[PDB]
Amino acid sequence: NMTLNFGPQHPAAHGVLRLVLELSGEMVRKCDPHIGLLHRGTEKLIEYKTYLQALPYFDRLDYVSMMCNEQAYSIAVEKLLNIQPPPRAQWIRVLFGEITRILNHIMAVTTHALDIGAMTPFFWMFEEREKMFEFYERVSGARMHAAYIRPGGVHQDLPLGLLDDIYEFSKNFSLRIDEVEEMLTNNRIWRNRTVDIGVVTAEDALNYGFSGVMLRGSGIQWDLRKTQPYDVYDQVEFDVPIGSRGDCYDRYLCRVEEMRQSLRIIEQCLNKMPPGEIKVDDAKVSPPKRAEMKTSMESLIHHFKLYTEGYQVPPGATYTAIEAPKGEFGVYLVSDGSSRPYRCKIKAPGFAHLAGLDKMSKGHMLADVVAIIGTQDIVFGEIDR
Amino acid sequence: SRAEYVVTKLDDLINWARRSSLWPMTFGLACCAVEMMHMAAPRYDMDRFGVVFRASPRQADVMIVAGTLTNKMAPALRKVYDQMPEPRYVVSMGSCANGGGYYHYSYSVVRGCDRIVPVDIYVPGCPPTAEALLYGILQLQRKIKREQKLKIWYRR
Amino acid sequence: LDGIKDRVLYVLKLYDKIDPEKLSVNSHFMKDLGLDSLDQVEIIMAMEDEFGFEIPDIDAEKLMCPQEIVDYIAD
Amino acid sequence: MNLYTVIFINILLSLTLILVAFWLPQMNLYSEKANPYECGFDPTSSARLPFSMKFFLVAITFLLFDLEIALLLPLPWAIQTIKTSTMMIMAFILVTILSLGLAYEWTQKGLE
Amino acid sequence: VRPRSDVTHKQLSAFGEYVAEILPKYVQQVQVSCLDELEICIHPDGVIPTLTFLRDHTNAQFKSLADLTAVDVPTRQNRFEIVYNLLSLRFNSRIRVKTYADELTPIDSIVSVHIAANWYEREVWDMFGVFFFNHPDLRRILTDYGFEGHPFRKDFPLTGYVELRYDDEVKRVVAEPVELAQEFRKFDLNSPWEAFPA
Amino acid sequence: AVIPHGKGGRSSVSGVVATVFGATGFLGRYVVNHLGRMGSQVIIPYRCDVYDIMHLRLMGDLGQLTFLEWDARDKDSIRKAVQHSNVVINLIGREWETRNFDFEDVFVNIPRAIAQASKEAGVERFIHVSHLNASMKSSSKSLRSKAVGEKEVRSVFPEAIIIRPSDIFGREDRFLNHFANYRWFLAVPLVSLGFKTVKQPVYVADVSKGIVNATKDPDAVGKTFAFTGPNRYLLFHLVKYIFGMTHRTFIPYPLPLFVYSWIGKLFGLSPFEPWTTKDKVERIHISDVMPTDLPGLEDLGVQPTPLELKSIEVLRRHRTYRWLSSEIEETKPAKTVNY
Amino acid sequence: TSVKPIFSRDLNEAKRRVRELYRAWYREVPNTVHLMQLDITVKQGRDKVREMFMKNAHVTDPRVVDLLVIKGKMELQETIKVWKQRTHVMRFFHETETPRPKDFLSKFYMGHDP
Amino acid sequence: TYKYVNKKVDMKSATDNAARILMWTELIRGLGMTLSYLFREPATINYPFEKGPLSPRFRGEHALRRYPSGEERCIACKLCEAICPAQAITIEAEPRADGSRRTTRYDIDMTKCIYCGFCQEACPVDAIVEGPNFEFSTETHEELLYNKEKLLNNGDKWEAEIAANIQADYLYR
Ligand SMILES: NC(=O)C1=CN([C@@H]2O[C@H](COP(=O)(O)OP(=O)(O)OC[C@H]3O[C@@H](n4cnc5c(N)ncnc54)[C@H](OP(=O)(O)O)[C@@H]3O)[C@@H](O)[C@H]2O)C=CC1
Ligand code: SF4
Ligand code: SF4
Ligand code: SF4
Repeated sequence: NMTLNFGPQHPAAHGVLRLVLELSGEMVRKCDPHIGLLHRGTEKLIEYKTYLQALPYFDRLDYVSMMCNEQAYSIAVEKLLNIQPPPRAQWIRVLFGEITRILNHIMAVTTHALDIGAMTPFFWMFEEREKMFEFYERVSGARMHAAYIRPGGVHQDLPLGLLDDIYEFSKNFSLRIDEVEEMLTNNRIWRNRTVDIGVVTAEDALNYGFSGVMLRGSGIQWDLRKTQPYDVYDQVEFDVPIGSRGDCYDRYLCRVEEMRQSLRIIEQCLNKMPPGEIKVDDAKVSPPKRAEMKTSMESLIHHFKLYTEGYQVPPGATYTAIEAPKGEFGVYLVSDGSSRPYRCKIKAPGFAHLAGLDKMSKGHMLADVVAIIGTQDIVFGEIDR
Repeated sequence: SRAEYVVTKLDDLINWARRSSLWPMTFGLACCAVEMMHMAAPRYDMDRFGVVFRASPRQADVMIVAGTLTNKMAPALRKVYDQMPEPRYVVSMGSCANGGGYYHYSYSVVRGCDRIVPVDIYVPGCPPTAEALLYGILQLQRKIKREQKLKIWYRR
Repeated sequence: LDGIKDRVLYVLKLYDKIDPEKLSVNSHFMKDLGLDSLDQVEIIMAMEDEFGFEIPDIDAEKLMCPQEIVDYIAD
Repeated sequence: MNLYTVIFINILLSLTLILVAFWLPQMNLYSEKANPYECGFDPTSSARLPFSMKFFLVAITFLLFDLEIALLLPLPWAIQTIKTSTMMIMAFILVTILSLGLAYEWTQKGLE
Repeated sequence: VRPRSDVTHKQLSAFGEYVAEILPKYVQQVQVSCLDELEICIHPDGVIPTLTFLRDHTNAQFKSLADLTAVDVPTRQNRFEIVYNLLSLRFNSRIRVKTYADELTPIDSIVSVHIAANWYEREVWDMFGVFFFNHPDLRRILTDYGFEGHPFRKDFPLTGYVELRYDDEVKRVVAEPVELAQEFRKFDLNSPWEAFPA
Repeated sequence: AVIPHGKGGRSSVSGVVATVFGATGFLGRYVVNHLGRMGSQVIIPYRCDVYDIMHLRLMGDLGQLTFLEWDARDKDSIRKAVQHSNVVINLIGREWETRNFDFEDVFVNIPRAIAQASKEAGVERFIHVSHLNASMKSSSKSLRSKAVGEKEVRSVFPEAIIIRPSDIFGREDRFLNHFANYRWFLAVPLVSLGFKTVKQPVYVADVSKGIVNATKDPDAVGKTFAFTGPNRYLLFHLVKYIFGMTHRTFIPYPLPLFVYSWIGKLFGLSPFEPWTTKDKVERIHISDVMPTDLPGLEDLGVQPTPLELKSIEVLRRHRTYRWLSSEIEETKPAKTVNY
Repeated sequence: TSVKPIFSRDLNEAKRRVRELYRAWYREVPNTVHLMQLDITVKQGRDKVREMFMKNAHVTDPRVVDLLVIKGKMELQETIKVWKQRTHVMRFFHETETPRPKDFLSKFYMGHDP
Repeated sequence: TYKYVNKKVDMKSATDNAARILMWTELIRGLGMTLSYLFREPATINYPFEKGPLSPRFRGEHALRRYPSGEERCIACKLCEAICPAQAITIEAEPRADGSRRTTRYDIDMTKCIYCGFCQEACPVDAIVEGPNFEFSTETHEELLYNKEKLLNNGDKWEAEIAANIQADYLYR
């Protein structure tokens, strides 16, 4: 049983993963993934920071999916305060929530192929990604790591003109997904390296807490967005892409299908986004508008206290989970009455998925392990936190 | 004919060859690779400028330390660094690797990679913009152009 | 039967943190030598390498006598 | 000779390049730069320890199939044999018999 | 104001009694928070039994383990508060079962009940130091290989006690006691005025 | 001055601003190491290219190390380097007098101008470094010159600590590596068959700590400490021992120093850093002076470290595929000849 | 008082486990110094194991001792395998750090707060 | 609403299958796609000559602004320090002889900074702004640490564009 460290710096291994492996022949006898090569303290650091200054940590937890993560903390802090965002902000979060799902899937499908050896899909879709980033930048200011979705709504209304461009792009992106397809969905070779690799049973997927496409790929029907609606994902209409004969190829097809379904959700959001405000009107939770803080005393006091001290969330604890592109992203945020949190365990769709690597890659070749790490969309930020 | 002239010209050639092709290593750690991967991508093609990823450290030069150098990975970085060919340059990318970044005061994060590997160009920004990395890679190219190794040999 | 004692005596003096010519078969590692509890452990282990037989975790506890060790090794 | 002339230039051109490669560059040498590369963390094992391959059978056949190829190499000059029929029968048998051997591998599932 | 649906508050409350009656033995407190969430609290010995009933009961199937965490209330005699959050894909519902464990009084492991916990339990040991009996392979997951101390404990310094740098003399990375060049500025933020509880 | 505040490690202050001119080389790497570890302000003058000076940057806190462009044939460069230093350490030396710098320059001429300016500046102490056993009438132009200088340095910066170290061994050492590097020559040419060559080797670190300590110690003024070592050796055991750890065969071959000085001349002829030199050869076969009375490493606080202890690290790179896994204690340590 | 047990009812049984671990480390020191090419002496290394083992010699609490070996065993595993590369092991020897004197006069001469 | 991504022997059917299997058709299909793009205009930009577009809110590099009169805007309320997530900004102040309130030392550690843009948000006088420039890569770590003089100098250099950018986005804020 030859032992070998897949290696932190592996061109294939996403980020840095030391996958100590015992390989009988080329077959992988045992898979003991090592983690923490990217532990950084995100959970302890948050205890020493106020709610609004811990929002930027969430973007960094799994930064492929920059915003969708922010929505989970937002929702969580809103629940604890029993405040809910204004109607326009909700649609925004679903608009950028979905755009972000595409961004993650373009990452997951194209990076999967680069490790497999197909390199042209990545360049094709990274150009589309690029175009999306620009939406982020023109809405938040940052290409990624925006900090746009804050605990009481979004930070600033969309620029005057973004919606139109999030249309032109959406109107075309489909063809770009279609192309990748003509390149990989039916390749006589993609199928082989992906089909019947890492099959996970339905009962086993629920047991190991997979909770993501990984469950959906095995045929279990669960989309937290339809089962437990958050924001206004209830008012839209989309089809969860369930899969059968769950294997690397089937789940892939599912991720390409949610890229397709997210364009259906984005279209609607553009078609039906309401006129209104983008942040709660409670100066108590949301910072006062700058014209107001510069002309009204109560607004300055509320601006000064909010930025310097904080929300002062009422004491309680909540586990709120959304459907981040990877899977169920949840924040268990225990909170004392103080302005700074007490605990914030981030449930990472990924801590559970990696664990499954062992029960998925059994009697498999070195190349199979590379394919399976891809079909779990492992971003070491969320796993290591 | 003055060898001094002969020397400078020769050095320049040497500098042009190195500066022109800077095969960067594929070192990606804390989600700045996403930006780097953007550089490699079509809007801002790294290749045009000579850059072409080559993971076998042995065959790679510039090491773009994109991301947070956690304590557990610290030794590894040093190793890979030590195993690259002789002329090796390091381009720290990201506030998380220039200094400590959002995670500077943490117990598991090295406050900077320049505490583990000598760093030549520091590219600033939490997700340092891909154009900014490209600016940083281009400044490494001006740093190499100025290097005058053979003239110091001659004058030594 | 004495050959065992011949080896056992050789092992005890070789570590050199014990028996500086005070080596005796009746001598007890813990009782008179003062060698530490742990050091004894090292000793039993030592004996195991030269004898070629590894004694259990417990019986090490009962023998603090080089002569008793030879008693057990012969068994 | 003409070939010998060409070939020695061919080796010379290579040997010239490798040499240039070792004597020209500036070389600083330390242990930590020459210890094996393991994708980072250093080798856990010998890196030369017994490797348990799982495709040997096929490998062996290759050897047997190579030989058959050999026995077939003289076919071009034998297509000329007055005894054309014989050559056909003989050749056909050679390929067929070896084909059977291969199929057996499959039948016995030896290669699989 | 959040869109509370009393329909839920009641149904989950009713289940909370259901469980309390079904396992009188280990359930100490049960409450459905105003946030519409149930948080059965169990004696540490009831870890195995309460989970198993929820994983395998027709009227309460809680198949997947969302998370296993341990808040640390230093004041509390039993420092850690292991919290297990579980989901029911069948009834589209959730429940949190939380127990209490002290530093040297280990909790049972549920890797048997849910194998998801194989990793999270290792995570709780590494960060907080709670120990889980019958765990297949408990060993540090997130911290460095030689790390001393459990980091997420409230009594552990953020910056920690050791940091790493490369030393030429020894040509190898080397720990040294932490010396920080700008200490974490500890802003005091609590206001001396409370908010009259609604 | 700079009141010393801190706990003692990096990011702390010790108050020693020190120019160290030859930091780029073997020992400098060590002198800057401790000075940086202690937290001292270190100004490292350099004329090597910036790429080579990078190894230095990693050692010391943000702002501890300042690098200045400097040319020996320009007095002004030395002037500004010592402008704001209070300790000057001189390690300028070479074995092959180069086309534009001969032994006098590297040992006596330059190291004088330097201390000369240092005084003008008002540096508290100067620590020149000259070789041990650098008799003013020794065989090697080098040793002769080095002595000549120590005479001069005493004039410019009277009582500038001077340290004469014995053969220095440490990773990248000449004394230890060079012998191991004679492998190319199948046999090993040694005058008197490697006998009649008693030498005492000193680990690079030992020498350094001493030097650093010399700066922070009052007694050092007007002293000529001679860092020597923990054990002497006839060159024979040393050579074999080395080959021993390297696990490479040894064939000590007698060859007249007369003819051999010629071999040194041959390598010396080479343009690129002659592998060996007339002088080096003489220096090799030059026995080390007795303990005399000069103070030592332990006097400056650093107890010498035996060669065998760290030899394993210095000679490891020279082993083969398997020999690379042998350790010093299963190996046999060579005998010590005090003579 | 009145405290539940972990793996040993009494210090006695617990000590049994410590003996086993000591043996384990004792038998392992040599291997590590060779598989990691560490520049230390086996005798020296075993001394370290002893020191580390002794550093906690004062404890008399059955429960505390049991955890201590659990933790100790875990360290062994890591070291047994190559999970802990040399940098990790040598750290035990505190080779680079400068030792601090404990003499009062010494501290007075150097640090504001001793 | 759910959907089945991959839910799913006549001679013709079989033959066509064989045609695909032995003529590698689905492989030739893939080659056509890449040949097609080879003919598309590539999307890359000459980086030095042409720059990727950044709109007014781009955070980029920190700068401290001054009033048109010439009085630096910062009045050292020090809540930019309070809301800095990374502890980057260090401010110490004392009353200037004028009697006004000004910062003796304002140090943004850019390596510590994660460019969140909250400081831009928090300032009441809006003295600290996220300036457009993103190209400030530096050879040495010390250069990245910025004191009041570098930021004020950065502010003076980019004030014209900073003013235009704030002009465009202030209604939104
Ligand atoms: N280990 C040994 O062999 C012994 C050494 N010594 C003394 O200790 C000192 C340090 O030894 P070591 O580090 O091994 O010597 P090196 O050969 O490594 O050189 C030491 C330093 O001197 C500098 N230097 C040499 N020549 C010149 C020049 N012409 N102009 C400017 N700078 C120069 C070098 O910089 P650069 O290379 O960039 O020019 C280098 O940084 C030497 O001066 C030597 O006399 C004493 C006894 C034994
Ligand atoms: S710098 Fe900002 S982006 Fe780069 S790694 Fe650290 S956090 Fe992620
Ligand atoms: S907030 Fe604006 S004004 Fe108050 S200190 Fe920071 S910069 Fe100066
Ligand atoms: S940007 Fe965010 S981090 Fe950088 S200074 Fe302004 S606030 Fe602190």
